[PDB]
Formats: sequence, C-alpha cells, structure tokens
Amino acid sequence: LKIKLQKRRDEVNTCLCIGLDPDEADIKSFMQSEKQNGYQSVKKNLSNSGELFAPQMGGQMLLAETPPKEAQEKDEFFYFFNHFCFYIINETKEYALAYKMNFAFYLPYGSLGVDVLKNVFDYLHHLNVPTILDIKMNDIGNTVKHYRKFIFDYLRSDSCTANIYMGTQMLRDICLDCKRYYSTFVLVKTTNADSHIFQNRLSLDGKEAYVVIAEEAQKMAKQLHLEENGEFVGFVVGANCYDEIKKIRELFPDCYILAPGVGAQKGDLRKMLCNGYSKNYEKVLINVGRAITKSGSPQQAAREYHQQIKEVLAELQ
Amino acid sequence: LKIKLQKRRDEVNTCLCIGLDPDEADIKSFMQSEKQNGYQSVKKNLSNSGELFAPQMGGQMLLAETPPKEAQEKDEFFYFFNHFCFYIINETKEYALAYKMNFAFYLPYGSLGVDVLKNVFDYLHHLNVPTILDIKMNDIGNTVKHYRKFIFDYLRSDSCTANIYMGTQMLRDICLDCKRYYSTFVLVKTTNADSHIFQNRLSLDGKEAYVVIAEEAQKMAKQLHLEENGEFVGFVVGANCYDEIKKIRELFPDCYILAPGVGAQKGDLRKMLCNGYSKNYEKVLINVGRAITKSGSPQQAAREYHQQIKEVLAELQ
Ligand SMILES: O=c1cnn([C@@H]2O[C@H](COP(=O)(O)O)[C@@H](O)[C@H]2O)c(=O)[nH]1
Ligand SMILES: O=c1cnn([C@@H]2O[C@H](COP(=O)(O)O)[C@@H](O)[C@H]2O)c(=O)[nH]1
Repeated sequence: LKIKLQKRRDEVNTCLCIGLDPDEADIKSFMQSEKQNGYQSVKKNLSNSGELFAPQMGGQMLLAETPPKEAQEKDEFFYFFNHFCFYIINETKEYALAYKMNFAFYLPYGSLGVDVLKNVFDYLHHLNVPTILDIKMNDIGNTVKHYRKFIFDYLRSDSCTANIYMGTQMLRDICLDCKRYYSTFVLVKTTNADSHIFQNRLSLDGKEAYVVIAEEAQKMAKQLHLEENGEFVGFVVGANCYDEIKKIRELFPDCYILAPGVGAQKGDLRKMLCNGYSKNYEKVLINVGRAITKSGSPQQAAREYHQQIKEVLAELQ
Repeated sequence: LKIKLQKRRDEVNTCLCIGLDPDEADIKSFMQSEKQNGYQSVKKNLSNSGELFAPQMGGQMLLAETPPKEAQEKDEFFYFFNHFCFYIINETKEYALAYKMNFAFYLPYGSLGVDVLKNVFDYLHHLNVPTILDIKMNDIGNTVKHYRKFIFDYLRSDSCTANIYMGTQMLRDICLDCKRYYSTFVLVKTTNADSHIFQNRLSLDGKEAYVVIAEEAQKMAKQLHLEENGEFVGFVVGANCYDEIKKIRELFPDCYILAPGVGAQKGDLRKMLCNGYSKNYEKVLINVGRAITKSGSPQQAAREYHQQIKEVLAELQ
C-alpha cells in the first residue's frame, strides 16, 4: 500500500480522498433526476467503467438495457444505489488519491446495501484506486479476525479505520492474517465538538490521551514489522484539530494521517494541511464526503478541492 | 427494556446471556453432523419454533422438506448457518435472559451472513427474548444515525454495544431517534490482556480512564432522560476485571452491566458476580458464547451455567 499510494499520488497529483457516504436522500434524489433526465448518468456508468466492469452482485440487472420497474421497489432501490455510487466515482476518479466508504451508510437496508458496498469495492479494485473502509472497528482478537476477513478478504480493502480504546494488541489481528499484512488508521483525534473530553483531558505523565494512543500505536506497528512489509498503521486526526495534527506530524514525521472534516463540517483545509504537512503528501489524506456527494456537480466540487490542495501544497513545497 | 428485562428475569430466574458468535468451523461441523444424523436438529427447528416462525430471508428454502443440494454451495452454507443459529437458540432459550450476537461473525461471507443475522434477530423478536447486537459502534452523530437505523429499525434490536472514545454526545444519536428511546452498553473495561494500557494508565485528577468514561457516560444518560423513558446506558465490564466491576457497581449502584469473558476466556463467574452483584440481577448480564456454542451439548452447557449462577445468587441473596 505504501507503494500503491505513492504511485497513485504521482498520477493524480493530490492527496484528496473522496468520501462516499450515500444517504437515503442522495439515492432517492439521484433516482428522481435520472427518471426525469432519461437515465443519463446510468448510461455513462455503462460506457465509462473501463476492460468494462462487470458487477458481481446483481450484475445483469445493473448492466441492463432498461432499469427495474417501480413495482419492484427493492430492485429499483438497489439499482439506483449502485449507480449513484458508480456515478460519484466516474465523475471524480481523475481527482482522487483514494475513496473512503463509511460502512454505516451501507447497513440501514440490510443485505441489499452490503451487496452495493461489495460492488463499490470491486469496481474500485477494478480501477485500482486505493480504498478505505471507515468502520472504526474494535473487539478482542478472535472477533477482530472475522472483521479482517470481511474487510480484507471479502471486500479486498486496502485499509480500514480502527478504534484502539481496548488496546494495541488488537492491531495484531487486523493488520496480519504471519504472512499477509494490511494497513489501518487508528482514531487519534476526532472532529466532533466534545472529542476533547477523553482525547485531551485524560493523560499519563503529562502527555494527553491522544498522544499516548499515537505512541502506543506506533510501538505496536514496529513490533508487527508492517513497514518492512509495505504497510502501516496510520492515524485519524480531524481536519479541525489543528494543534493535534501539528503535534502528531512533529512526533511521527513519517506517519500516514487520514483527516476528515473539510467541507460539510467546515474544517480549515489550508490550516490543517499546513499543520500536518509532509513532502510525501499521500501522508495527509484530506477526506471530503458531503461537500462532493451532495454538491450540484460532484465533478466540479472535486476539481475545486483538487485545485485548492494543489495551491496550498505549492505554498508549502 | 428495563421492564422487558425484569419480566424475562422473573420468568427464567437467571442473568445468563447466551453469546451467538458462529464461526466457519461451527457451521461446517453442524452441517457435517446433520448430514450424518439425517438432519435431526433442522427437524426440531421446524417443529419447535413456536405461532411457528416464518423466516423473512429465504424462508421457503429454510422451511423446506429437503435441504439445498451440495452443488448449491452458497445456498447450502446459508441453510446450515441459519439452522445452526436456530438450533443454539432452541436448545438454550429456556436458560437465557438475553442473546448477544457479535456482528463480526455475520460479515465474512458478505450479504449472506447479514440475511442470517436478520433471521436470528427476527426469530428472537418472534420469541420476545431480549437481544443485544455486539458491534462496539462509534462515529460522528450523522454517521451514527445510520448505524441506529440498522440496529434498531432494521434488526429491531433491544440494545447494542458502543465505544465512546470519541465522546458522549454520540449517545444522543444512538439512544434517541426526540420520541423513540434505545438502550446501549458502552465499553468501560475489556477482557483482553492489554486493556489496562489506556483504560487504567490514563487518568484525570486521580481517576482512572475507565471511571472517567463511566461518569461521563451516566452524566449524558441523565441529560438524555433515558431512564424516564424505560431505557438505559449500561457498561461493558469484563468478567476477569474484578476490581473494576466492584468499583463500577459501587459508584453506580443501579447501572446495567454486560460482562463477557466467562467460559472460553476463563473469567471467574463467581468472583465477578459477587463483585458486581445487584439484587436486581438482570443488571449483571453474564455473557457465555463459545463455552456454550462449541460444547458437545449446548443445552447442558447452558443448564450448567444456569445452575452455577443460581447457586452464586443464593450465596449473595
Ligand atoms: O473524526 C472523524 C472521524 N471519522 N469521520 C468520518 O469521515 C466522514 C466525513 O464526511 P463528510 O466529509 O461528509 O463530513 C464521515 O464518513 C465520518 O463518519 C469524521 O467525519 N470525523
Ligand atoms: O471485553 C470484551 C468485550 N466484548 N467481548 C465479546 O464478548 C464475546 C465473548 O465470547 P466468548 O464467551 O465466546 O469468549 C465475544 O462476542 C467478544 O467479541 C469480549 O469477549 N470481551
């Protein structure tokens, strides 16, 4: 993955991570405008998926000459969920270092949305774009092995997010199969208003909780020999957490940071990118979800963020 | 749920929570012995599900006169996964205050296992036995709303587990829809060997992290008015965490504790139940998974735990 991200970086010249978190309004509204416009976006998905992608879950109906009928409410919902996702990808992939799919959004409909999630990850695997499953997964080792099978065997994700409140020994079961190695990003500092209550107010020997968490995480990453095997344990540090992103880059010059919170949550892209800067700029993934997926034009949204990042990285070079 | 658990308690006279975490060996081995024995357990599932349960996901094939053929590898796997789960339930439900299903185990096979999970929760809803989804879910409010829809709308779970490293404001989006209220158990102290590294070594003003987490959690539970609305925020406290379970019961006399770690993980049932005792004994859910699901006789395993708990509660009365 370290090589995969470096190669991708040099190809798209950005650290923009597109967040794909489709909610019911997004899907319903996309269906609505596709019905009205004669399925323009669907037709683009069918031609522009190059060699062309064949969805494994309901591939025939998704690739069909005519969409499902409205009487088939479930099928219709599945059809437009998949094509909404495919559309966001095709519109934005030229500007994307990675995509991060938040698991929560693919669950409210039962198995239906997991088949969609499978199709999304498979398509991105087909395109070879770096992938993140945002799951903030955590449990005891034996249970975590089963999360690993879902994330890394079934979805074939490049990485996921993980919550290490339980301890770092958990990393041994998510990041290794002895022979296969996988990357994860651990929650360090989060974007929500009250994140300071445990992440900053708790401490050990003068060091804030988030620092203790980062330090113990890298101690374990080294014990696991991930980096010798092309993989890493990175850090989720909120785009509005300017002090913490600075601190984390200071203490761990070569770490990989995943930074959500720009756009919908009003994080200061320039302030955060300056604070968390690495010349190896795939080491700050700036995640933007709703500011792209809910915009009038996701392509232009993506392009705008691509340009702003380009401009800030020029300032910093 | 407080009333539901009290009523269930008086009916089964225990605080035993059965863990249903089926791994691939469990399913394969159950299929194997059902093929050999002429599908005895399946036949019991079909007669003893009372009025009889009709699975919503693949109900016809599950209720069928003859199982799927071996050529249909996926269908066959789904069939024996569901019937393994149904079998553990029918064998143990007389001894169970609740069942806790760990989400991880229903994921490695994609949508297939989520349909199974749906069938399990629906059957338990049909039987009206209290349910817990063990997911240790955590994210920002907007994302958490979608986890709530899965857990509480789709699965119709009575409760779930939650990880509040991010903060307690998250509880507002998992425990409330303003008008509907739901129960959750937050991770306080976990069973893994290295759980002390953050849960005990981090502190604020003399108080260990796990205590700060419990205190802030109940502050929020009160702000949310859950208990006036029949619901609660409980605590996950490991069965091997004797000191912490004592401390938590001391500080919060009326809290609900979910205590895994007895059986496979060798937690001291008597030591933990004594330390965490409430006369309202649904307030210590003693979870036992593998010690029941991997035993030669889950019915007898369950019965043994039921008796030990009965005996310890007599000591304590
Ligand atoms: O501290 C964090 C950690 N994770 N996320 C996740 O990153 C995404 C942000 O999306 P947005 O750009 O639509 O706000 C969502 O998937 C959210 O769950 C955050 O927003 N903040
Ligand atoms: O501190 C914790 C928290 N959760 N669990 C969960 O409780 C169950 C224990 O199952 P067992 O009885 O098979 O060990 C599993 O679902 C596991 O993920 C623990 O074991 N320990």
